[PDB]
Amino acid sequence: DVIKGKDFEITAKEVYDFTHAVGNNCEDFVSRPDRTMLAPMDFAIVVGWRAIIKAIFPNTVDGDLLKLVHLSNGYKMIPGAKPLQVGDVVSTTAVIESVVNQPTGKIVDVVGTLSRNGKPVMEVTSSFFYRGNYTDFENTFQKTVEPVYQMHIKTSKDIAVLRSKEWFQLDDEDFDLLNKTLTFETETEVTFKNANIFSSVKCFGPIKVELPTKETVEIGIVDYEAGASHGNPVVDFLKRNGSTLEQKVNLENPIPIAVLDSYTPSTNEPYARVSGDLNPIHVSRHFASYANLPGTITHGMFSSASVRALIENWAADSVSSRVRGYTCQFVDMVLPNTALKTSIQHVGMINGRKLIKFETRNEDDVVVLTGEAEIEQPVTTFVFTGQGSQEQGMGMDLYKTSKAAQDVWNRADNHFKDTYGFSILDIVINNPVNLTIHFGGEKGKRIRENYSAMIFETIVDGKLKTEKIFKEINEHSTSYTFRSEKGLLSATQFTQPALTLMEKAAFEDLKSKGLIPADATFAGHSLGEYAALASLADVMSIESLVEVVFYRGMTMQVAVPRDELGRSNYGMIAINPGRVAASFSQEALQYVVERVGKRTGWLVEIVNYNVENQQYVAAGDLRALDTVTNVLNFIKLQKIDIIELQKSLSLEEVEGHLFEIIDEASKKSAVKPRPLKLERGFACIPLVGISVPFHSTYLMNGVKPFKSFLKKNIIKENVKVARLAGKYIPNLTAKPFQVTKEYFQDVYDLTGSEPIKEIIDNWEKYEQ
Amino acid sequence: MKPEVEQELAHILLTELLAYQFASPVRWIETQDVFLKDFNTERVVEIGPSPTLAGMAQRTLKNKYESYDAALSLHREILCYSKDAKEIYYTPDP
Repeated sequence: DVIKGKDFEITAKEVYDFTHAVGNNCEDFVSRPDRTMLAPMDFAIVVGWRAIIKAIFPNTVDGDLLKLVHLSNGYKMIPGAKPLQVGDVVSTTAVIESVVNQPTGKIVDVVGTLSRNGKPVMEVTSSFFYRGNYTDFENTFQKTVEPVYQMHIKTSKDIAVLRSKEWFQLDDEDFDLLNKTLTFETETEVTFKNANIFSSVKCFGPIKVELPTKETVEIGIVDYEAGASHGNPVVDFLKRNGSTLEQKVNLENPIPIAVLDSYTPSTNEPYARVSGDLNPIHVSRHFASYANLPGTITHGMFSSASVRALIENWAADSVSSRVRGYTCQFVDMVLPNTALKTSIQHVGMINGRKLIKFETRNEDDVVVLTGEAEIEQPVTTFVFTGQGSQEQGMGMDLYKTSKAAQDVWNRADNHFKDTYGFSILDIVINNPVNLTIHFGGEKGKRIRENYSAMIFETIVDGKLKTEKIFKEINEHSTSYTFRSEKGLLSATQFTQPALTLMEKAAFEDLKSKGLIPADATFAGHSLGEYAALASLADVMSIESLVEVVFYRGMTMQVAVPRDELGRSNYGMIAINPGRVAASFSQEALQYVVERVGKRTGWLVEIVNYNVENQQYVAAGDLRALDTVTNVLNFIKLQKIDIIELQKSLSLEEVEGHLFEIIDEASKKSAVKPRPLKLERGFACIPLVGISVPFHSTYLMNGVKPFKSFLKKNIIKENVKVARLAGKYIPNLTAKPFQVTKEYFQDVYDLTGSEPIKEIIDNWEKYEQ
Repeated sequence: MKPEVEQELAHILLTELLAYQFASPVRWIETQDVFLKDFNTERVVEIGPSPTLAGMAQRTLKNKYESYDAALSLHREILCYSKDAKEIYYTPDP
């Protein structure tokens, strides 16, 4: 039966007394103004002790309590649960997980759930040993709650194996298991006859399938029930054929963190007062002598709490909340005034949490206290680089070593070969100047159809015209050749997918290593957004991801008219407003660029906002970029502010007085020929090798065919909302993605799309 | 809101975000603000061949978060995959 403890109300006094008693100096447990005081997770045993220990008392768990050994103590925070604070009313329960008769004596495992506001906060596992000869196998049992096991049912063989198991009892016998993820939430109740055989086994609990919405629904039950057995086949079957939702991945080599020195206190009176463990053997020489102990031994729970304070200082970087799990095996007794050395190591990861193993020895170099921790890495955000350096052989070092980078690049390369008849891996490695695609065979016809299906919209004399990308590929074509000057890796359509695959492969490497936090935020600069979404959300397969960014690069390439040599009358300048004048703010630069745009009538816009009053990127008409460059080069030389002049000097004069500067710059800018090279100005650096003004309203025409391509390659079944909602920060809105009417409205305000405007107008119909 | 409808909403929203992404300016300033202030990011891990957005975050933090960082007393690590692979993989030297 479940043991109910009393409601503990955590006070500021109790935490001070607890921390001082165990020597835990972490700032989270000290009272500061404007922040609630946390309680340590060691403080759980204070709350739980009256429930947990009450488990070893009942008549049927008969034992000499003077000869009681505390073997192990463990705390596991529940996932999501923020730590204990002062003011929190905590309720405890405790249950006997197991009570088994070993040869050497009787082991009692006790699980002690602490819960506030109804929701459970953390488990406290404790292993007690009664030493002796116990043969009362009628009273032994072992009610376990098993770890959730998962099976991806891929083949028909897997289905036929599952159906063979009489315990696998679906509610519907004719359920389609193929390409389903089953989860098994099982409890295993075992009674004993002898020490070696079970008298009665009984695994049971729901079988859940993952729906296309990630929302698991019960579709069956495990319902195994045996007599005399030597094991539980259900959990054995699930271990071999399944997976635990979380895999411990070891580092190549344990990293030593520290080797730290702790002292047990001269007396165990303080820890006895605060904890409520008034066991005489810690305090009274006479009871310690009666229990055959070498003296008044230090409470094991003190040594636990003392070492968990080091772990929390040195592995959690003095942040309490980061410590999510902490076990310690007590190996040997510690006397007071003993100097202890703790060698803390980083041994591995578990889904973005550090696995710390420690080992505490005394002056005689005897192991006294081993144990593991699990430590949340610091609050992370992944930012994914956009277009930049396209160095030949990029990601190829990682491709040679990593198995998860290999899987990304080989999936991508195979899909490019089958779909567009080139190897992206080739183009990355050996950067050819020309690449001829050939459309011979049955494969070549499919590949030629996939180039002829690629369309783009543009404005031809105020008219939306749907021309084709690859206008010279028609039904009769046998080949098509991609030209370049120095190399094709430089060309946008091969740069993009290469960079996106480098970024995906780097990530999938990390994720294989266990280094990616589950709740981590992410964002990507421009192209980096697609790499980011495939990486953190898995919204697209590699194959879809590489198609989309290929098509993006081709849509960029052709978005503008070009001459015979393939140079356009558009470009990009990097503007540092700080370097023209310290008083030249952002809304100053924005005011100069809107003015230049309206006056001269040529396109110019700010397309990147990168660093406040230090890094902006203006794209637009290659003449309007010259006018801006001369205007900023002019304003630096006269040392004349526009923010000061428009406020304290005059009203709507800056407008007319800046227009005569624009006309000065513009009449010099329009004289020189149409393929004008951009001059490195004082506060304007030309972005070399970019001739398309993307991130401007100019590309607003080319959206519709790009959208229709996306809606083929992005399936609603793939898009998990959990993995996106409040983690992904778009470039469009710059606001953590949320599925809320206010968010949709914010999107509509930037980009008047009718599939958003219908969602706005019909919001309450979707709500129910 | 049911899960099945929420999904088809997210799907629609996402495809519109991506479609228009190249038609509208990249608001990386307002994006930096969000992850640096509105989430109190301790690690900014850049993924890419060069440290440009790690560069930009360092220049943002030095210019308008010196006081905010002192007031909350939080360390901000700014790592890149290319240059600081050892600090991300936990692969130190003997």
